[PDB]
Amino acid sequence: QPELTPAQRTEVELLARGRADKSRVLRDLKLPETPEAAHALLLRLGVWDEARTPYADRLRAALNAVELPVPDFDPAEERLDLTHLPTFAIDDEGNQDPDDAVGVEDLGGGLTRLWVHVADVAALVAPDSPLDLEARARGATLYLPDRTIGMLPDELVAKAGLGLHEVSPALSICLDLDPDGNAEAVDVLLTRVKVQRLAYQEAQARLEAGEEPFVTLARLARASRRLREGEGALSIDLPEVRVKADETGASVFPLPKPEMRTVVQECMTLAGWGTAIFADDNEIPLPFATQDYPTREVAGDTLPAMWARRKTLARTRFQPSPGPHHGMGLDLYAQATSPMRRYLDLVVHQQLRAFLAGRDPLSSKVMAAHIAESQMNADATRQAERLSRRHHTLRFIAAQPERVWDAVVVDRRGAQATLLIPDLAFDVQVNTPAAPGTALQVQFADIDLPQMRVRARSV
Repeated sequence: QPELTPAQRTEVELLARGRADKSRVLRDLKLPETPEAAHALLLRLGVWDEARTPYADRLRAALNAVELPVPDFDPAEERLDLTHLPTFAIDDEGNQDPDDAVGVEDLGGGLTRLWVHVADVAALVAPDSPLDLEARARGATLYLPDRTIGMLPDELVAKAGLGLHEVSPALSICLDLDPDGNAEAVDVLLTRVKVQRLAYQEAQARLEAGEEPFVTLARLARASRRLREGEGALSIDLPEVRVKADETGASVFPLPKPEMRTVVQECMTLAGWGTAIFADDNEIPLPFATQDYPTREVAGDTLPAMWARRKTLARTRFQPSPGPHHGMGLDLYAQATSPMRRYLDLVVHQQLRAFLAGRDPLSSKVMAAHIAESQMNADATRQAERLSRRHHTLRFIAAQPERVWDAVVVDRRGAQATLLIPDLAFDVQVNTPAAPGTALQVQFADIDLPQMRVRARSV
């Protein structure tokens, strides 16, 4: 009903974005002067549609693509050619920022060399560069359901991504593993590979048809997971979904997890462990990922079990010197396979690259510094992602008023049981009896986007 002038609209839009604290307009309309009330009013007046999300804005997370010039790879740099080896960058469907590729060589006597290649980002982003500083400012790439704001420029992703060109450079980690999962040698070096891209599902079909390197990969993965599971590593694999949005609306379909998906993960886990080792031997400081023992032990693999397991998790501390990680069942570990989307990973590559022929890496001092500076930014960026995935997931829910969803009481607290809707990877508070594991169909009551809340009835 009320009609705002452009000037007034911008004022309320500024309050909704959290760039302001008051609004004469809202006051006059006798509404709360809150980013949420402004958001609601804009929606109500049609100035904004339900597809807009102000969370990245409020959290002050960058929404502009980094516009810095990106240098080319040095063509004179010496790299080992592994372009003759079958290599696969296996991912989810839709993602277009290939960060890694796997491969395997039979060395004989049952010794198999695992190859994990990663985008050679450090070759284009030296520490302290405009690129570096900007990546530190963001802490990580922001994956919104309707767009992706990279931690680095798109052009960088373009020439650095694995398998975006018939051939591509890469920083690789290789592990010589015996049938029993023991590594006899870990190596880290600059290479050139020709990767072939595939979706997890596609790789799974090739695994079922018994093709290589898929089969071998699966074997080494089953071996590596069992060792870690002997050392106390536990699994927190809850249902996951994909949230996408466009002009047609918001979508939330479950994410397939074939065995092959778990395999590539274990391979990443391996490169990380393998890199923690290499770093330790050469005294190279890294943002080692450490984690203590959980609040308590929790038995089972049911949802209510993994759900609790996740809340019990001890914090993850990044430090210049190595340290155990119980959650994973590893003495030392580092994340080194996603330098194109996680800042800490990029640092690992700057460190490795520095040592790998050249000047000294960063000291534990400046190291702890960049870890601290980036994490803060990474926290904001990730919260922005969560808040937006929630926003669009709500839309999706709203576009199916009648629909009934399957849930399972995963946790409780008084007459209030918190159940999870697997297909939505969503969870809502609901009072009922049902015990931690009881399935019950739910029906959502009345979405409110601004407040971003929902109540549910046990249909």
